[PDB]
Order: sequence, then structure tokens, then C-alpha cells
Amino acid sequence: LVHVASVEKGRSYEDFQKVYNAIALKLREDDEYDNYIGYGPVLVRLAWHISGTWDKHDNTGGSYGGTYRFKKEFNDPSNAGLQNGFKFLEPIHKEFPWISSGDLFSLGGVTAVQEMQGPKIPWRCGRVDTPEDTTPDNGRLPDADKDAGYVRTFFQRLNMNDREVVALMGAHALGKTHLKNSGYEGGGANNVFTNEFYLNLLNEDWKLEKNDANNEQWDSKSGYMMLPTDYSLIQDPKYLSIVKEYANDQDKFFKDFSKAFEKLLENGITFPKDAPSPFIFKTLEEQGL
Ligand code: HEM
Ligand SMILES: Cc1c[nH]c(-c2ccccc2)n1
Repeated sequence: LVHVASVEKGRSYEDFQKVYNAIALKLREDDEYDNYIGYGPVLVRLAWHISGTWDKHDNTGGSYGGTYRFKKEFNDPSNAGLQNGFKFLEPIHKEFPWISSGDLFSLGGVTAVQEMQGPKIPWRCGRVDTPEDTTPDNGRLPDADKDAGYVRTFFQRLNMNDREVVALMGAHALGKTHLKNSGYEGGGANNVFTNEFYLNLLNEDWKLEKNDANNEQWDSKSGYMMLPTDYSLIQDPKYLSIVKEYANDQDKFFKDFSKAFEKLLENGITFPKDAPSPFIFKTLEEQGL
């Protein structure tokens, strides 16, 4: 099963920079969402959940086909809450209906990371909408109640190694959990992309507790929280070394996250040899907008 990137007809960098800018301006405008977190974090999670259905063994799932737009995937319990991100992107799509759904969902994540002061994430176009019968079944996204061995095995299906896993998980500095979405609560919140996930893991005083949905989570005195799968990154000695590395080197974290996030968003896609190079979008700040 081969998915060949096909550039939206006649489009180039500046067309996509316009879509980026529209997303970024809306991120700035709709600032009240989720008690003033804004839509950045939910857009990052959306880009990850549309990509994280991929299976390296048969090239099913992944961002290419834009299949989150279909009911089976939209209503995956694992995707509870992401409808907010989809609704945010709807007017963007209406303004730029030439862009494929997969390209828009993935571009939303890249824009959110960058606008939240994260690393630049090179991005490639050419995902093509595929039909409803190509939508992956529910159940391909990871459970949060598990341990390091589960996390390591899970991410092998996405062709991610220990460094890539630990880097990607740094996105859990962003946003918050919501009991009605996932059965986890708390931690306060954040909309600036930093390496704080790793600092919090190493420096806070953590206590395992059972929340009001009867799920276990790690809570700190200062009010932060970690999922069991987050905490597993300091329980496993291989993951712990990498946590320490990123806690001590912001730039290294940014570089590794950028590579892993681009990889995640591109898994399953064959780029022709004459395809355009990856685009690196300017932030609104860099453009004076
Ligand atoms: C073992 C892997 C992972 C597990 C079990 C997991 C689980 C979760 C859970 C349970 C939530 C809370 C959802 C809610 O209640 O609204 C969440 C939020 C979030 N996740 Fe993960 N996740 C994983 C990996 C990732 C990755 C790889 C990324 C992206 C690089 C990511 C990005 C986010 C973001 C940004 C949020 C906050 C969303 C918001 O504020 O609305 N997650 N995750
Ligand atoms: C699983 C997840 C996503 N976001 C967070 C979080 C962010 C800031 C503080 C505490 C938790 N956890």
C-alpha cells in the first residue's frame, strides 16, 4: 500500500504560508478557549492523533488520507475533545478549500507549535483525501494507564525509537487533561512550548493518587500531574537518561522534537524525487504581523 504525495494543483510555498498565517491569526484571536489556554495545544494533539493511527506493517492509517473527517475516526473515544480542534480549522478550510484535509490537520499542528514559541518544524504538502472505507478502526492510539514497556512497544508500530518517543512526549508540557475527555484531571495548564515536561518530571515531588474517574495518576504538591505513561519515562533507565538530557538542553530538545514531529506527520507518505523541499514557515512575529 503506497501513498504518493501529490502537490495541490498550482500551489507553492506562499500559498501554504497564507494558510499558516490564517491559522496563526485565529490562534491569536480565539484566545478564550479552555480557560484562556487557546487552541494551540488541542491542534498539536489533533495533528498527533491523525498521524498516530499509522501502522508500519501495512501502511494503514497515518495523516495522508485525512480520514479524521469521517465519523468512525471522529468518534473514536481516544479522540474525545479533538472536535474542538476540528471546529477551529473549519473556517480555515472554508477560506482555503484547495488544501487537503490531511495537509490542513498536520499544518495546524506545525503552526501551533511554532506560534507557541516552539521549534521550527519543516512541513511537506501533498497529502490526498482518501475515501471513507480507508478510515482506520478505533483502538490504534495509546493507553495512558500503562508502563514503559507498553510505551516502547506501542511506538515501535510508528517506527519510533526511545529518543524519538521521549522527545515527542515533551508535548505534554502543553495544554491540560480534562476529566470528561480522558478520565484524567489537573496539572493547571500552559500554552508556551518549552522543555518543562522534563524539568517537572525530575524536580517535582510526585505522589501516585487515584482520581475521581478511578484512574491512577501522579500528582505533585505544586499541582502538576503526570499520566502513568509520562511517569514511566523516569521509571525506565533508558528513558530516564534521555529525560535528563532534554531537561538540561533546551536546544537539543527543540531539534529532536522537530525531527520526530515531522517524521510522525509524514509516516506512510512516499515523496517523489522531484517533490518540493520541505517548507519552513515564518511565524507571525517574524513577518511583523
Ligand atoms: C503514550 C503516549 C501518549 C498518551 C498515552 C497520551 C495521552 C494523552 C491524554 C490522556 C491526554 C489528555 C486528553 C484530554 O483529557 O483532553 C493528552 C493530551 C495531550 N497530548 Fe498526549 N498522549 C501521548 C502522546 C502524545 C504525543 C506524542 C503528543 C504530540 C507530540 C501529544 C500531545 C498532547 C497534547 C498537546 C495534549 C493536550 C491537549 C489539550 O490541552 O487539549 N500526546 N494526551
Ligand atoms: C497529558 C498532558 C497534556 N498536558 C499535560 C499537562 C500540561 C501542563 C501541566 C500538567 C499537565 N498533560
